[PDB]
Amino acid sequence: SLAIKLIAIDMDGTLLLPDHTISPAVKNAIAAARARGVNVVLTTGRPYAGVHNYLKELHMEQPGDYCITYNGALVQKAADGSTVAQTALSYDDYRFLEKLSREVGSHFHALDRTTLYTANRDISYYTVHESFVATIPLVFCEAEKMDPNTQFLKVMMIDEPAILDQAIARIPQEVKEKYTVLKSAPYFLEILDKRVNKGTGVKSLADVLGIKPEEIMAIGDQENDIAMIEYAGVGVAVDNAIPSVKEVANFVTKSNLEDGVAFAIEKYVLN
Ligand SMILES: [Cl-]
Ligand SMILES: [Mg+2]
Repeated sequence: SLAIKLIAIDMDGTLLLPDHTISPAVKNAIAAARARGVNVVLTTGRPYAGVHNYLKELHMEQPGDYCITYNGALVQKAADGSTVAQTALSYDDYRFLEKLSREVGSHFHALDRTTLYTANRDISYYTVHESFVATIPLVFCEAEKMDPNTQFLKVMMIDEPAILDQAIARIPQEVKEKYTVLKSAPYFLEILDKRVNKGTGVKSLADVLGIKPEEIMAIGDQENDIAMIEYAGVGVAVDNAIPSVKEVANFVTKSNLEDGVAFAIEKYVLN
């Protein structure tokens, strides 16, 4: 066996309590693993705007600290947010997916490196949620007035769960082949370029750093975490994970409410 050198950790439902804080147990386990030289990388659907305050809270400011944001469409240096890898959707892909959302009956919003956009005039509660909780500015703009050179890192279909699940059932299987289409919560569907996901993001960084899959632990809760939990040598699901994520995990740890991230770090790293 090999020791763990990198821990990839999802944020919502996994690192963070429901009030969006990091418990003292989880902050102390992450500090103990980084004091030993183990690299810890927050690996999330969120935009960077929703990550950089937590990087500073976790003292992820050293030259060898990274984060993976926008569901793997962006890999960054944590000290200053600079880009290490990017793959964006095109403008034609934005217009196709914006129209698809109106056919299948879901609200929709798009993100670039700094801003959250929607063409919905009745703005979903879950677009206000993303703007407020991920601390990212919100701009209303009609689809046909969007700048065609916007750099579309990810888009999302967001809605009440019953509306979003009805919408998912109406998406043709071809679209699910053409793009990365994965839920991150009952009310969020993440959509990005098919070349990128959290698994590709973790593998990109592991190859930059000379770290084998065997030396990686990944921790998550929802459908958009399955590929990184399968790629890692130690794939971990919190107890509040959906069933399909527990199925592919090596280990099911405690819920986020009971500090499952700290318990996993103690099991595979600190002990
Ligand atoms: Cl996520
Ligand atoms: Mg999550």
